[PDB]
Amino acid sequence: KLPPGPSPLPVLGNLLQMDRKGLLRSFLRLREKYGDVFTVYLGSRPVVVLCGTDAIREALVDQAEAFSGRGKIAVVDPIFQGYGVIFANGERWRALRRFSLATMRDFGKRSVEERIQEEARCLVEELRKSKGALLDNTLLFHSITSNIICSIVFGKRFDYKDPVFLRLLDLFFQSFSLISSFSSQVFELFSGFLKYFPGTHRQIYRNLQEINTWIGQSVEKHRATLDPSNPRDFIDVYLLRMEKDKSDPSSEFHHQNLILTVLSLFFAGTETTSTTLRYGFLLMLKYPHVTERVQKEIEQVIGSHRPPALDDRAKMPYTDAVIHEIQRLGDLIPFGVPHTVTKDTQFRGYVIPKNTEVFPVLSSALHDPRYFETPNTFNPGHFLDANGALKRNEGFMPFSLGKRICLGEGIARTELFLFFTTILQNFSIASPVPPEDIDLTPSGVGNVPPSYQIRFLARH
Ligand code: HEM
Ligand SMILES: OC[C@H]1O[C@H](O[C@H]2[C@H](O)[C@@H](O)[C@H](OCCCCCC3CCCCC3)O[C@@H]2CO)[C@H](O)[C@@H](O)[C@@H]1O
Ligand SMILES: OC[C@H]1O[C@H](O[C@H]2[C@H](O)[C@@H](O)[C@H](OCCCCCC3CCCCC3)O[C@@H]2CO)[C@H](O)[C@@H](O)[C@@H]1O
Repeated sequence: KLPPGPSPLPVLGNLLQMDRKGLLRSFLRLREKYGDVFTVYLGSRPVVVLCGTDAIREALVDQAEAFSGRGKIAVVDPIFQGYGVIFANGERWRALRRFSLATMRDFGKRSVEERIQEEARCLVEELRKSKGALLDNTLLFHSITSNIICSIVFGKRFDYKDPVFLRLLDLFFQSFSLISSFSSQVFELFSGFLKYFPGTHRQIYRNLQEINTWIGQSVEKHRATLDPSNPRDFIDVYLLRMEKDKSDPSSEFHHQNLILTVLSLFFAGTETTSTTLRYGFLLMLKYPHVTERVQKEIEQVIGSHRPPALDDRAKMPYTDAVIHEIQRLGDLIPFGVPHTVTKDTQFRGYVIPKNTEVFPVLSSALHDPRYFETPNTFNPGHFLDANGALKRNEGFMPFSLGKRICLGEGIARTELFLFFTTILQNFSIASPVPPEDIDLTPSGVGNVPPSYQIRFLARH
C-alpha cells in the first residue's frame, strides 16, 4: 500500500540506489524512475517523498493536519528530543506554535520592524567603517540575523565586535556546516550504529549544549530580574505563562520546552536567512543590471534621505520580485524539513502508515518549469506580470506550506527586504571576480554558496 520505489534491504535499506552526490540529488534521481511520489528506505526507515508543486500542495494544503507531523533529524534529535517548537508534535507542538506565534508578535516595546531597521542602521554604520576594503559578509550576516532573534528572546542585541558573542556565534554556525556535511547525512541513515563511534555528531552536540547553557543562564537572569507587569521579550513571557500554569503538570510550558524553544528560534531563523542574504548579494555581483535597477527603484520610491521601511515594499515591486527570485534560486532549503503523518493516511491510491516520514522536496517546486519559464536561470521575470506588478506563484514555497509553514516567514521577508534595500540604499558593490566569471554552484538540509570577497562602496 506504500508508494512505489526500489527494493529495501534490511539494515541498509535503499543505500544502493542512492547517489553519492547527496540526499537531495538522490531523491531527484529516483523521481525520474519511480515518479512524483515514491517510497525510499533509509536503513530501517521508510520515507515517502513528495516532488512537484502539486504533490506537495495536495499533502500540505489539501490534507494539512494529516501532514502536520514533524519528523526527526538524526544529528540534532539527541539535543532536541521532541521538545521545542520545531521538533514538537501533537499537543506539544500546537501549544508551542500557538504561543510563539502570538508572543514574538507582541513583546520584544519596539516593533519587529523597528528592531530590524535599527539593526540595519548599525550594519550601514559598521560597513561604512571598512572604507570599501574586500570582505566575506558571512560573519556580519550571521551577526545581524542572530542579533534579530536575540532581540526577540533576550530583549537585547550585541555589538558586531563584542568577542564573547562572536565566540559563541562562531561555534553555533560551525554546527550548520557540520549539520549539512556528508558525514551528517550518512549519520542520518545509520545513527543507531554511529552514535557510538566518534564523528561530527558529538561536535554538533557540544556546540549546541554550550549554547543551551548560555540560554540556561539568560533564563535564570531573567527570573531574577523579572517585571511581570512589563515583560521585555520572549523569555519574560514564557516565564509568566509558566507560573500561570503552576497548578497544571500535563501542561507543556516547562523549563525544557523554554530552552529548546529559544534554541530552536536561533536554529531555524539565522543561517537560512543569513545565507539567503549572502546568496542575494552574490547574485547582485553577477548581474549588476538588476542591482542598478534596484538601487534605482530605491531612488524613486524611497530617495536617499530616509531609511527603508517595510511599507516601501508594496510600492517596490521590482526589488520585491528580486528577493522572490533570490529565494527561489537559492533554494536554500531544498528538501524541506521532515514531516510525519499524524494518522494513517489516504493519498493518491496509496496508504501511508501513521507517523511515516514525509519529505517535501521544495526544490522541485522552486524549479517547476510550469511556474517558471527559466528555472535554472536567475530571472526576476518569474514574478512580474505585463504591467510590472508583483506576481503570485504556486511554485513558490520556499517557506513550505500547510500547518508547518515557516513560523518566521515574515521576519525573514521583512529582514531580507529591509537589509537589502538599506544596504543597497547606501552602498554600491564590487569584487575581484568579474561578473562573467562568478560561479554560483554550491548541499545538505541547507544549501550554501561559495565564500566570496566583496566591497561596500559608500555613496554620497
Ligand atoms: C529565509 C528565511 C527562512 C526560510 C527560507 C525558512 C524556511 C523554513 C522552512 C521551509 C521550514 C519548515 C517548513 C516545513 O515544516 O516544511 C521552517 C520552519 C520554521 N521556521 Fe523558518 N525559515 C526562515 C526563517 C525563519 C525565521 C527568521 C524564523 C523565526 C524568527 C523561523 C522560524 C521557523 C520555525 C519556528 C519553524 C518550525 C515550523 C514548525 O514546526 O511549525 N524561520 N522554516
Ligand atoms: O558491484 C558493486 C556495484 O556498486 C555500484 O553499484 C551501484 C550501487 O548501489 C552503489 O555501489 C553506488 O551507488 C552510490 C550510492 C552511494 C551512497 C552514498 C550516499 C550516502 C548518504 C546520502 C548521500 C550519498 O553505485 C551504483 C549506483 O547504483 C557500481 O555501479 C559498481 O561499482 C557495481 O555495480
Ligand atoms: O552585569 C552584566 C555583565 O554581563 C555582561 O555581558 C554578559 C552579557 O550579558 C551577555 O549579553 C553576553 O553574551 C555574549 C554571548 C551571546 C551569545 C548568543 C548566541 C546564541 C547562538 C547564535 C549566536 C548568538 O555575555 C557577557 C559576558 O559574560 C558582561 O559579561 C559583564 O561585563 C557584565 O558585568
